[PDB]
Amino acid sequence: LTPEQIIAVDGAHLWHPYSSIGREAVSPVVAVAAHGAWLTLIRDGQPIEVLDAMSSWWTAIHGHGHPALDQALTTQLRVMNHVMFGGLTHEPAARLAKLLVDITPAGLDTVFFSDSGSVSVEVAAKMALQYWRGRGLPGKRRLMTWRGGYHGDTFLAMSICDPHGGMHSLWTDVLAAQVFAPQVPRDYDPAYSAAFEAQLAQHAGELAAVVVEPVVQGAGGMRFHDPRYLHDLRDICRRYEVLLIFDEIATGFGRTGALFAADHAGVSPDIMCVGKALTGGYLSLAATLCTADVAHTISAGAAGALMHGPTFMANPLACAVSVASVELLLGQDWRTRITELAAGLTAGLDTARALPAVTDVRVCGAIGVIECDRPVDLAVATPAALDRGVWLRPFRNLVYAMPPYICTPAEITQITSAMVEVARLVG
Amino acid sequence: LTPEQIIAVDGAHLWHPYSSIGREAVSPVVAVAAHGAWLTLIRDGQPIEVLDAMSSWWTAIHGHGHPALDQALTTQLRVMNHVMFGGLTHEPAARLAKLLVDITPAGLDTVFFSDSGSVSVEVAAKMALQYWRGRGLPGKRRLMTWRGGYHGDTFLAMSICDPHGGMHSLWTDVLAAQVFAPQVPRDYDPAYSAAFEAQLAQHAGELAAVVVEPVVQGAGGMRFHDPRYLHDLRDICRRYEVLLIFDEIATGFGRTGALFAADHAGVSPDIMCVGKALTGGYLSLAATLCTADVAHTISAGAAGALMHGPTFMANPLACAVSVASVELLLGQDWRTRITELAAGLTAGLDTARALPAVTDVRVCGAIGVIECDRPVDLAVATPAALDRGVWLRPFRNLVYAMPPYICTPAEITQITSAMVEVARLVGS
Ligand SMILES: Cc1ncc(COP(=O)(O)O)c(C/N=N/c2nc3ccccc3s2)c1O
Ligand SMILES: Cc1ncc(COP(=O)(O)O)c(C/N=N/c2nc3ccccc3s2)c1O
Repeated sequence: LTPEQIIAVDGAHLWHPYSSIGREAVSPVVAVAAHGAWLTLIRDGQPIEVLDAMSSWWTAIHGHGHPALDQALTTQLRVMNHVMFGGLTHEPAARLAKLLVDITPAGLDTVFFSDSGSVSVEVAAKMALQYWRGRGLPGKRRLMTWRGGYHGDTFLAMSICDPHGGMHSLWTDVLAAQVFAPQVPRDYDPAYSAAFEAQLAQHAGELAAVVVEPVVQGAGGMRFHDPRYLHDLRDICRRYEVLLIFDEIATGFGRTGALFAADHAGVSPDIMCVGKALTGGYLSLAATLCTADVAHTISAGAAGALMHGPTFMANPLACAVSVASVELLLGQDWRTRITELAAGLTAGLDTARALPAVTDVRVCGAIGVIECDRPVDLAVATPAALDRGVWLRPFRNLVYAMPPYICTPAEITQITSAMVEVARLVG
Repeated sequence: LTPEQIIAVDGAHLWHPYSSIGREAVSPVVAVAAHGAWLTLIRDGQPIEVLDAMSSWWTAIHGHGHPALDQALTTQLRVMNHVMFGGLTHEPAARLAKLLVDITPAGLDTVFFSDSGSVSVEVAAKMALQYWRGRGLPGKRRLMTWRGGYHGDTFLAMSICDPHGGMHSLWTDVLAAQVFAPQVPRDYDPAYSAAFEAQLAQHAGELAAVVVEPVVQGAGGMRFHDPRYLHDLRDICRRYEVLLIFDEIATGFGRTGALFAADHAGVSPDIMCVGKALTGGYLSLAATLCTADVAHTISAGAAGALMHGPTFMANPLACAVSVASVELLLGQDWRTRITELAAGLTAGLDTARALPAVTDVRVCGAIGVIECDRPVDLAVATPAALDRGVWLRPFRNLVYAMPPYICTPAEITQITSAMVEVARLVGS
């Protein structure tokens, strides 16, 4: 297929994410290659190199086509593509489980693999519900969260998306009714935590768990909060016997400047979800971790088992590339790498603060955000970014980047420049 | 890691499907390699080769490590591992979409990719509900199915599982309450369809869709039903204005002796789920296809867009290997291959019919089932199967195989002999 033929087939047959069929304002751009931090895209019938400023939706932390990951994949392919995980186990699953237990917050001792982020969220909810069922308290079946959150697109995940402003707002009438605290503020305010506790207390007997994105709320608005809130959440959940679940599908593997965002507060949740950067952006994989207590209570309950098990659970290929990606990250001074990226993002975005359409500029580890005073038009932003050698995808009123960790200083500069000029055009 | 170290790590840290932690019992067996129709497993420290009689749960239709599929994957790896599908498109996704639209039942014109069977089912439900909202009928929000079914493990997918039940009871009081018709029988009885219609009719104004596995019910009991029932469902759904969803995640890609099980009935659903054998069993990928009417009705509704988009949607690696898997299937006389497999399963499993513990023996395309009168003890069945060089995994009272399409007559003879032996051991 030529780029023209791809565009034709795509228009006729392919549904894109969060899109209509036949009435999308912008057509998709054909991608033809990816290497390191760079994508080869077709523009006006000509190939162009652009920086993957978004790391392919926060996955490609080591960039594309990294020799260590390519080889981990080809080596596993030579041995064993896949086998079912029912009654069988294998080396990639064992190596990965051991890595994930060792590097996640203390006490997360068990790993349930699944195929995607939304599934790992559903598994976390199932763990929480079965846990209380195992304690003979089946009335603890609701979830609590704060506003501004997002946890995926399957029906239980949607139930904890922000109900009046989140992407699943039109569905609230068919979703499980969960408990929502107000939007968590950026600055630490003890009064916020007190109000959260007072609200949780009213519902404790019907709550299985608090589920939140720690430190960084992504799809809900790339908002940052003070890590001390997580300390309060841990304290509150412990004192009211509510399980705490951290969804680290976006925040994991160094992105926020700590290995996991929970680490900014030194907090351990009872249950944790991971995905995205887990595989280095090669293949779909996610995991849900839980404590020995949670696992044993589920296992010693009336069910005797966790009632979940996906087809390609613990796929050897996906596990193998994930092992290599985690080892690649752990084997370098990743913390200094992220500190350097953050400094680059900070310095490069500083000049946006004075732009007339810009209401905030904020950086957290390798995440850079320009918040604008109006929704950003993709028909303007997309060409403008491409004209500057950068793939950027704004959403809502936000121009943002989460670059591969391999980006050089010059590359970060180029990314921040494109973002600044996008914000300038908005205004 | 050595196989002993794998076991140690596994026992401490790994959750297995529908299992416990620390309460096994019976450790899992270490798999160290897979090639063609064979797995290499560690039994008492010894590596042994055994037949993958279940195709690693329906997936490995061309066997493991097929040269054409390995090559397709490595070719794509060198060019582009993965890009975001938000505002970007690529050759593997386009190539695969065109193939799937061409080989599926008439009228399924648009493809939404996801990463697993359960997700594709959630996407199909969302399409159905959003369709009716786009017609100003938001009360059409429930699903209807028949008993014996399985559609995955996410909370919406659980709500249409057989309650009585694949894994209900514990949950029923937290799941969406769907409408269930009685177990669809093996043999065609027009009275069953009339009763299904009457039940549906009273719920029509609150129903978005009927969702069923066509011809073969997998995890819910490895049961088969006359394809004519699907013709009736198509008709009932048409007349009462309820969408029809076929979940072909297990039945797809030739398994039942037709390219898709719907083809046995010569009927097209409004929405269709595919997965598993899609990728030749290399990687997780699934797809939900719908008609032009479904897609446009969603897209013209005030809601507008379908708010769904998995991170790895339309992953180039997974799409690349799938293209190669589908082309490899289509470029051979697959129909004769399945007919021969059905023949070998029938001939091999014949012995079982006369066994004391055996209540049914049944074959449909490349699927063979021995049903027993009591649960099959794994402690007995496993060594018996392994002694015979075959990996089998009975569940409930069922001994079954869904072998790779590449299996030779000798291999089918080996597989069925292991099954007959397991059944023989049940009733003694
Ligand atoms: C915290 C959290 N939990 C669960 C999920 C769901 O993962 P999947 O969409 O099933 O792969 C996600 C997926 N989020 N993906 C995102 N993509 C973008 C893109 C632009 C801006 C924000 C986001 S969040 C998540 O962030
Ligand atoms: C019809 C149907 N729909 C959805 C799913 C869910 O797929 P995922 O497990 O989420 O990838 C499935 C998954 N089925 N897995 C099965 N494994 C076995 C194993 C032995 C016998 C039957 C089955 S069905 C399915 O069969």
